[PDB]
Amino acid sequence: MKQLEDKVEELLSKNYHLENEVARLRSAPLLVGVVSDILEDGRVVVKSSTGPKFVVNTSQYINEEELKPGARVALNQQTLAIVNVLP
Amino acid sequence: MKQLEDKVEELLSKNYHLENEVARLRSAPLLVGVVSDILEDGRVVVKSSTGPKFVVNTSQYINEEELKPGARVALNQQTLAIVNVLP
Amino acid sequence: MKQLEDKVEELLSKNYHLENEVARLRSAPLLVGVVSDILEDGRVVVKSSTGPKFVVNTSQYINEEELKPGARVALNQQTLAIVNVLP
Amino acid sequence: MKQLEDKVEELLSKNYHLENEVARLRSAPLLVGVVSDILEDGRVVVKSSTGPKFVVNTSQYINEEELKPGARVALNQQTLAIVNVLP
Amino acid sequence: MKQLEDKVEELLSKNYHLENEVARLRSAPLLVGVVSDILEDGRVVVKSSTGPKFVVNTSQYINEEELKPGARVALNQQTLAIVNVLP
Amino acid sequence: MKQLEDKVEELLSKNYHLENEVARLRSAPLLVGVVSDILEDGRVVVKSSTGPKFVVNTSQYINEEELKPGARVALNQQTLAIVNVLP
Repeated sequence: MKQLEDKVEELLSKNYHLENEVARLRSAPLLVGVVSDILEDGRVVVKSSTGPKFVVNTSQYINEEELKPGARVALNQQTLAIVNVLP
Repeated sequence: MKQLEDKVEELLSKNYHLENEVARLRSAPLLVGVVSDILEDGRVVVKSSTGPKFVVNTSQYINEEELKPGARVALNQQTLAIVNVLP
Repeated sequence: MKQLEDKVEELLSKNYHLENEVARLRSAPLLVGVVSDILEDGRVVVKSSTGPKFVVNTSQYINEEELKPGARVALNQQTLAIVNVLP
Repeated sequence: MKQLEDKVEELLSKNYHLENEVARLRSAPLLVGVVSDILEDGRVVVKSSTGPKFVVNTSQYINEEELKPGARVALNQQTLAIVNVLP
Repeated sequence: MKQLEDKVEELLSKNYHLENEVARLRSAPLLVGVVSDILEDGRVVVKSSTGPKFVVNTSQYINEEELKPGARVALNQQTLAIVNVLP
Repeated sequence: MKQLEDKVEELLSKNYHLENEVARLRSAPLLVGVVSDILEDGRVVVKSSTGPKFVVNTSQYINEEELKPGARVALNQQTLAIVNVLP
C-alpha cells in the first residue's frame, strides 16, 4: 500500500523527465545567419547560413543598436525573423 | 488501493508511450554535426554536415563534459536537437 | 441609395481583403536577388541569392527607373516576383 | 448621393489595381536554363540554372530553328518544358 | 464466346491503362545522369546531374549493349529508374 | 473463336510485360554513400553522396565484417539504413 504510493511517485517522476526529453527534442531550432545590411524601413537583410540572403523582420525585443553588419543572428526557421543577436 | 493500482497502470501506460516517443526522436537516422559554440542559456550552436548552422536544444542525457567546441554530434533530423555526442 | 451604401460596404470589404492579400504577398521574409536583364514584354530575369535564375513578374508599384541590370531586388519566396528594388 | 456614386467609382478602381497586383505577385515564374543538345526525337536536353540537366519537352509555339546549343531558355517550373527562347 | 469477347474488352482496357501509366513514367521531364557501374544483379549505379549517386532499376526496353560505364542516361525523376540511354 | 483465344493470350502477355515495366520504373532507388566510421554501438556513420554524414542502422543480413571505412554502401532512401555493401 505504501509500495504502490512509492511506485506512483517514481513513475510520476520518470514520466516528468521523459516529457521533458520529448519537449527538448521536439523544440524547433533557430537558423544562424549574419546581418548584411539594415534597411531604411527597419527590415534587415540577412545572409542565411543556408546560403541565400533574405529581407527579414526583427523581434520587437531586440535592441536594434546591436543589429549591425557582421552581427551573428538567430532566425525563426519558417519566417526567418531575427529572434536573437548572438555573441 | 484499487485506485492506486489503477493509477499505477495508467502511469505505466503513459510511461510506455513516453519511452516509445523518446526512442523514435532519438532513433537513427541522425544527422552528423559539429558543436560550434555554447550559449549562456545552454542552447548550442552546431554546424550540420548538411552545411548550415543552427541553434539547437540538447537531450538532457548528454554528458555536458563532452559537449564542447569541435565535438562531433548526432542531430535529430527534423529539429536538429543534439541527441548524442559522438567520438 | 440604400443600394449605393450597400455597394460601398461591399466594395470596402472587398478592398480590405485585397489589401491584406497584397500585404501578405509583399511581406517579409523576401529572398534577395539581382536583376540580370529586362525583357521586351516587361518580365525580368533575376538571379536569386539561392543560385538559379528566373523570369519573373514585378509589382506594379516598382519605380521602373531603378529597375535595371545589377539592381538588387527583393523577391516573393513562392513566385519570385519582384516586390521592391533595394539599394 | 453623387458622393456615394463617386466612392463606388474609386473603390472599383482601387480594387481593380489591387487584384492586378495580386495577379502579378501570384503568377508563376519560369526557370532559366541553357540548351545543351537536341535529341533525335525532338526532346531537348537543357542545363537548368538550378544545376542539373534535364530532358524536356518544347512548346509547340517555339521556332525549333532557334533551339540550338547555348541558347538561353525559359522553362515551366514544374514540367521544365521550354516555354520561351530568350535573347 | 460472349465471354471471350468480354475478356478481350477487359484485357484491352487493362492494356490501355497500363500503356498510359508506362508513358507517364517514361515521359519528360527526365533527369540526366551517367552510368557509373553495373551490378551483378543487373541494377545500375548512376550519378545524377543533381549530384548524388544511386542504385537504380532500368526499363526492360533498354538496349543492354549501350548500357555501360560513362553512358549518358535519362532518369525518371521520382525513382531515378533508367528510362533511356542517351548519346 | 480460336482468334479470340489467341488475342486473349497475347493481351495477357503484353499486359504482363507492361506491369513489369511499371514495377521496374516505380521501384525505389537506393542512395549511395561511403562508410566513414563504425560506432561502439553498431551504428555506422555514413557519408551520403547527397553531401551530409549520417548515423544509420544496418541491415541484419549484412556481414558486418564488410563494413569498414571507405566501403561503398547503398542506403534506403527514407531511413538511410545500409541495405547493401557494394564492390
